[PDB]
Amino acid sequence: TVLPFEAMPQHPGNRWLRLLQIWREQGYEHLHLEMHQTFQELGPIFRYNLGGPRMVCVMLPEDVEKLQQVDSLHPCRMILEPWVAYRQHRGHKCGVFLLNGPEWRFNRLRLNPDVLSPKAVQRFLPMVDAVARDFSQALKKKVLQNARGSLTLDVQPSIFHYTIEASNLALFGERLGLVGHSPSSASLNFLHALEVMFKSTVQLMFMPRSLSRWISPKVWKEHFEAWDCIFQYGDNCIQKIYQELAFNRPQHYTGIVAELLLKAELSLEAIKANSMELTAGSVDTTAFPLLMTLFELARNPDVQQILRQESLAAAASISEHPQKATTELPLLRAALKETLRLYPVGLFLERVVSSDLVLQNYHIPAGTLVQVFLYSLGRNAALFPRPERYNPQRWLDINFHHVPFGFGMRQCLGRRLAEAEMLLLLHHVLKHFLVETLTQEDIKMVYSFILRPGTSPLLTFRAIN
Amino acid sequence: PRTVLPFEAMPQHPGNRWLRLLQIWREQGYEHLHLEMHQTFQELGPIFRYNLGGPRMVCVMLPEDVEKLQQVDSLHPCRMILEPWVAYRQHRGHKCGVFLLNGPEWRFNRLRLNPDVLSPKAVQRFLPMVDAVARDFSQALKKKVLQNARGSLTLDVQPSIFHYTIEASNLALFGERLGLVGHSPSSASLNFLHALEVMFKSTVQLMFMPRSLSRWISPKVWKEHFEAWDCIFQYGDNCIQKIYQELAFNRPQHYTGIVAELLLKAELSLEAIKANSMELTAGSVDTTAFPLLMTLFELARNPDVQQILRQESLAAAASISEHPQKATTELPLLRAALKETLRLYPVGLFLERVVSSDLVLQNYHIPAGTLVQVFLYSLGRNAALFPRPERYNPQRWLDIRGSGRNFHHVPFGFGMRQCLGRRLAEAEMLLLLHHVLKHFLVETLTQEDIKMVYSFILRPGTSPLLTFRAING
Amino acid sequence: TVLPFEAMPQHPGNRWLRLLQIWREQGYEHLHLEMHQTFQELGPIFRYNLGGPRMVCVMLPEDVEKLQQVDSLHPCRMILEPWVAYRQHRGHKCGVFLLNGPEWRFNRLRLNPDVLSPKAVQRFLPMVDAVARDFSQALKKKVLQNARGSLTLDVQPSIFHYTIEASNLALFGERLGLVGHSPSSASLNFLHALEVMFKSTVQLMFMPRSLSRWISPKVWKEHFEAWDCIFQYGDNCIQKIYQELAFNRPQHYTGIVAELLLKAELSLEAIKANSMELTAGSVDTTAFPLLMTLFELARNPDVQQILRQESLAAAASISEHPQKATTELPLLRAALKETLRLYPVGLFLERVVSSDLVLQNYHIPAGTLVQVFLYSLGRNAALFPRPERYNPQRWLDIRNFHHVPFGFGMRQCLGRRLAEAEMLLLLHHVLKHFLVETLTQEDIKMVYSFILRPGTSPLLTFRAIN
Ligand code: HEC
Ligand code: HEC
Ligand code: HEC
Ligand SMILES: C[C@@H](NS(C)(=O)=O)c1cncc(N2C(=O)c3ccc(Cl)cc3C2(C)C)c1
Ligand SMILES: C[C@@H](NS(C)(=O)=O)c1cncc(N2C(=O)c3ccc(Cl)cc3C2(C)C)c1
Ligand SMILES: C[C@@H](NS(C)(=O)=O)c1cncc(N2C(=O)c3ccc(Cl)cc3C2(C)C)c1
Repeated sequence: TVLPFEAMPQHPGNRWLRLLQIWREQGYEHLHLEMHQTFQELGPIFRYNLGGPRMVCVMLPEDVEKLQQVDSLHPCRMILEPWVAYRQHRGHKCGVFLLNGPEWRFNRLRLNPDVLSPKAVQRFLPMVDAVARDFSQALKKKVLQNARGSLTLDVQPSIFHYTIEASNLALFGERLGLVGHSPSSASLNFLHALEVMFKSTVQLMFMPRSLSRWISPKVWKEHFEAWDCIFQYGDNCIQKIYQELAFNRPQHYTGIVAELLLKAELSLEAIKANSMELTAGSVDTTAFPLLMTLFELARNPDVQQILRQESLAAAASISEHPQKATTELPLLRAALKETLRLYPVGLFLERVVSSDLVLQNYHIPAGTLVQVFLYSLGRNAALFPRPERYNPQRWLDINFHHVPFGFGMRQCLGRRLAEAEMLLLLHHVLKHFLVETLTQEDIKMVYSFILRPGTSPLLTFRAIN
Repeated sequence: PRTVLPFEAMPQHPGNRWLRLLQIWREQGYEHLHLEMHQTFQELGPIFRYNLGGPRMVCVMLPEDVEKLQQVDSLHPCRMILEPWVAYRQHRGHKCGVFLLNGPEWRFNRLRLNPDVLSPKAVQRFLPMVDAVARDFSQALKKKVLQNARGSLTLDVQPSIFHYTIEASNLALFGERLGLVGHSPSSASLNFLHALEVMFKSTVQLMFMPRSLSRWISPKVWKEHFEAWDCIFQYGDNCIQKIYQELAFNRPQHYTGIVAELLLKAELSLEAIKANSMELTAGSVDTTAFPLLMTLFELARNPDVQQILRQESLAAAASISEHPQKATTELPLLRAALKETLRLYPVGLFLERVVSSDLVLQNYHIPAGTLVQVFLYSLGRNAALFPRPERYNPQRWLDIRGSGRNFHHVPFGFGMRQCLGRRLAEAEMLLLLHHVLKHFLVETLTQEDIKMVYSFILRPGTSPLLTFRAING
Repeated sequence: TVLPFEAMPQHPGNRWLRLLQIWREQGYEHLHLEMHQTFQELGPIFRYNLGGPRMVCVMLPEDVEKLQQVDSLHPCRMILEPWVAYRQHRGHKCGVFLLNGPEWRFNRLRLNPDVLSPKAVQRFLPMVDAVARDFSQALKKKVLQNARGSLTLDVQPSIFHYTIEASNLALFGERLGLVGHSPSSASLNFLHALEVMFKSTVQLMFMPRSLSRWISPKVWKEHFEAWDCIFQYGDNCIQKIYQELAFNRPQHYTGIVAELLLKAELSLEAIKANSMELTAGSVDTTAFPLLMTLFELARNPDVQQILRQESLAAAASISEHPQKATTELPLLRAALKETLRLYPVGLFLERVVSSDLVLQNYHIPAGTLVQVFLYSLGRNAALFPRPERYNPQRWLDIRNFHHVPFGFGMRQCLGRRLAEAEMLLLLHHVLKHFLVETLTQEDIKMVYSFILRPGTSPLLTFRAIN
């Protein structure tokens, strides 16, 4: 017999002590570890006391399957009040992430063919590969200047300028000149603006506008000033492509955003909104799991040689046809699944369930907030034997086990672009370099809206030839 | 004939010197000056007198009045003493350049400068150098353009155009490649450009009131002005110290710039060469730079005109490639397009002359010693002088040869005191545009008129987003 | 008959007025000229009143000779209290410069074979030559873009980025990409940190910690903040090479520091300490005599053509084998001896005498601090006929302790042969392609900021020869 909602284990804490500790610490850096500990202590399902609303936390793929069933025509997410507040203030339309209901479905169906569809990936994958090549060849040049034919560095800046370049070329069809050169003032300010926006989000996110208004008004300024820079960067991108297309409609493929603009299925204000989400949403999301793959490969050399052997065999066919990298690199794809399992940028999946459902034999009423904690999900030994072990082979021996890009209609729009940028950088890196590190210690993870590593390790890149 | 009316019979400007300075104190500038004077001409006629509470000041806007002004232009045409600029030079112990000199000292400097800066023989010598930089500008742009999928680059051209005018001028004056065209701007270049911007801003603030007033009303502006000049002179002295040392050890056979010829001739003192060299180094940046941009804008706005100029530049492309000095003669339309850009958008704004002997302008008696200002903005926008004045049409300057319109094109002034860098500016402007027209299509969605700002120079308020589409690719 | 210590003429000034003038001026820029004037007024030997300790000042090679014989198995220098204070505070070991006694000798003997030995010079010389070439070819490129086929500039920044690049490649075997490109934020901050550290040394150097701690505490902060930047730069260099070697021990030569790490004769903390002294101690030291040689050559065109003729004849053999530059450039080597004679970056040699000695017929007791002022020594009209005249040929006649800019004995400069290599090769490659010229014929004023550096940098023209 199905147990009532109230029968479920309750989180020991409270929404006020959480609020005050956030005001204090100016963040919630250990949210992932807090929830992971709660799951260890209470079970794979528990309810958070919001003093009225219903909030459930899950960590099982069987529970994600049940959630997808309830999804409905319009899967609902929680309204991200601080973000929506900026758009309302400056008079901008919302992108597909911040949209809900029919307006969301209208935007999404017009976006999927150009951003996510396999036909679209066939078109922008050769562009991504071009930037991926330029990354390794720039590195190789620097590596060969040193006597020991290797360069030791913090790869993070390079990886970020790669994700900026690769995304810009995929969206707008413009080479920014970031890969292989000194970072732009515009790029650094953009990267900093995102970092601040994400930090301030957490600060304003866990309390109503009515409270945060007077408790933290300085944070609201910080947040909006940060968005002002993100939008300044984004609008510059759109103003360029909109003028270029206005005078000449090209024959060939010149990016995702060009497609959207040419089709004119969405309004300019809708294209502007979604273009913003894609320009800013492609930077930190792709670059952090890439840094974590490079680290884990430098940590697990045995895995690195297996992936290198694969990348060297398939090297020739990928050189002739880049779009073959998706199919001819099954282990490298599996390594990325493993990086996202242990290090999810998207700590939790979120749905304000549209109808009643039953999770772990507990009644979950309609309107209930359901959060799928990916950190805990990926770290349960029952479903991932030896979960601490970085093993891509586990994804080849074996269904909702791999949900880092979400699920259903609402699943990550930039999923296939991110995978493409990640696969191709790594394929080109494995082909020429050996990634090595003395930092064998686990990198601590920090919650700043995105689950980012706290520290960047020193990585050696030894030239194979 | 009809009775010549006295000076006092002339319409008087409604405002006053005191309120004007109070406004400039408040606003920290006179950005609307051109529009203020243009409105005054609409309301009072083509001649009016400004009350300076003692001195005689007349304002004109007709070419017929410019003709009468040159008649009075003596052996030594003299202008108003630019007190703030002069003040810096006497404080730091520098000689004055032509622009700041008057009388015999001016004529002595001017006659020794004209053969190497302005003469056609000098233009034949520095033109191939300018063309070399003009080529490098387009080829650097083409490289950037071809990296993008749509084979076009959309940008604010202003920074590029400024680094072109700095590079082109430096190569023409000192025979040195600064490496600005096609590369990241220098800290020196950016600080120099900023220093000029500040100097021009502070000029407007101090030049509308006596030293007796500005010393207490705005002493902070005097500091701001001199600190700005300190940077301009630091840049300028570096240029001259280099060429002076280079020539001291080896006198070259070939042409290596304007300033090299002045130094080799030694007709002027080192302090006179230093003074004039400064005026030419700083005076060649913002001047050539703003009309060149307004041309790019107007062409992006007038595609019909652009294709006519491109067709011309493509036909003459081969002969200009063989001999760059042919660009002056073989590009008559592109030359007239520049006349049209300066007609609408004069970087000058006005021409001063503190008249040497009595004259009559618009049937009014203009006594000796009267300051006369020719407002070029108003002159160029006059519908009776230029039919459909808002229309950008280079063809209006072509079959006017022996039609009396000799005084309609006066953006570089007139007479002996006419702009010294006239022919260098025209060369930098023609050649950049010829090389740009040959490879790119200039396009813009910004069809709305750019507002002009008065900050000593008449500069655009905003810089538009311009697309440069590769014609070939 | 030998004269007592007290019989020696005494410096007119005092410990306290010195201290206060350094407090007021925030430096002792004129020290060299002060001591040089004192020698002119008092003789070639005088004593400084420290109000207890014995301090003697000398300027004759005969006195250096006598100092060498008193040099024990462990020659002593004065403990540089501010520097030692940083290492003690942050828990770092001391390098061979800051060490004394047996600990010094232990470090020294394990350093000499890889840093100073001729066998080591044969290994790092081709690396230095590679950077020296890149310097001239980068210059040539810029020179040829100008109409008069010459570039006029302040060479100082370029020369500094050369010493940084050349030293880094020699020590760690890493190309920093400084030569021929825009200076790094890291390099500029490093150069600035050194400048500050040296300035703040002079300020804290002439008074005890007991006093400097309250009379100038702000200076102690700026000194340590400066060292923090120097150590941040240095530690990155080490952390890179230590990780690189941990995964693969190379077959070929990949720098000085690599050979020390591979030998493991010294502890990692000892290698770190000495590696820091070599990384920071090779920037300013090589740069200033290099910049001064360029200056003296532009004002001595006659000398320049002699050195150029030599460098052009030997050009081919040096191209085939760079290590031949040491032997096949005797005049260029002699020009460097002349640059250091008039422009000693050292300024004064120092020894805390281990046993009694007699200098200039005066009794010098054990424990007495003896300072050899190289500026005055090199400007002595009686041993250097027409001392103000720049003449490399005076080092070739030979009739001997006249050339002591790298010190003397076991304690003689560890980076002597690396500095000479960087200096010779830059100049050889510059002489081969350019003519150095200047209108600045007037002597550059020298400044004392721990190192003897030129106060002003002159404008130097580099005319392409063909
Ligand atoms: C890092 C490379 C390095 C370079 C380059 C360098 N030095 Fe040194 N130098 C040292 C070190 C280390 C010592 C300390 C040796 C000791 O006390 O055992 C030293 C010590 C000295 C001493 C003290 C010697 C004594 O007998 O007391 C003098 C003098 C000296 N250097 C002069 C120079 C001069 C002059 C130059 C360049 C023209 C130079 N050094 C360049 C590393 C360097
Ligand atoms: C191209 C930009 C872009 C990139 C790159 C990107 N995302 Fe997304 N992502 C989005 C957008 C837009 C949405 C919102 C999808 C929606 O609301 O329909 C989204 C949503 C998501 C969601 C939530 C969807 C759901 O079912 O709730 C997850 C999880 C996610 N992304 C994970 C990732 C991960 C993991 C990466 C990188 C490894 C990543 N994203 C890279 C654009 C991007
Ligand atoms: C090479 C430097 C230089 C450049 C470039 C330059 N000028 Fe000049 N200009 C001068 C100098 C010098 C004078 C002063 C000549 C004199 O009055 O003796 C001057 C004077 C003038 C005068 C005053 C003439 C009079 O009769 O009162 C005008 C108008 C003028 N310039 C317009 C321009 C315009 C328009 C441009 C380009 C768009 C320009 N100048 C570019 C150097 C320059
Ligand atoms: C890490 C994960 N978080 S989560 C769990 O909430 O989906 C995530 C996944 N995909 C995309 C993102 N985006 C960003 O980075 C970003 C920046 C600026 C804007 Cl305007 C929009 C975005 C989005 C939300 C699209 C974020
Ligand atoms: C403003 C415009 N018209 S006007 C009629 O007012 O001179 C103009 C036209 N031609 C040349 C210039 N110069 C400058 O820009 C400049 C900068 C610094 C100095 Cl030291 C000297 C100058 C000059 C006056 C040469 C200015
Ligand atoms: C100029 C001369 N002065 S002297 C004669 O008093 O030693 C000298 C000669 N050789 C080397 C140096 N060094 C430096 O420059 C330096 C910088 C930073 C550090 Cl951590 C260590 C050093 C040393 C002392 C090695 C200084």
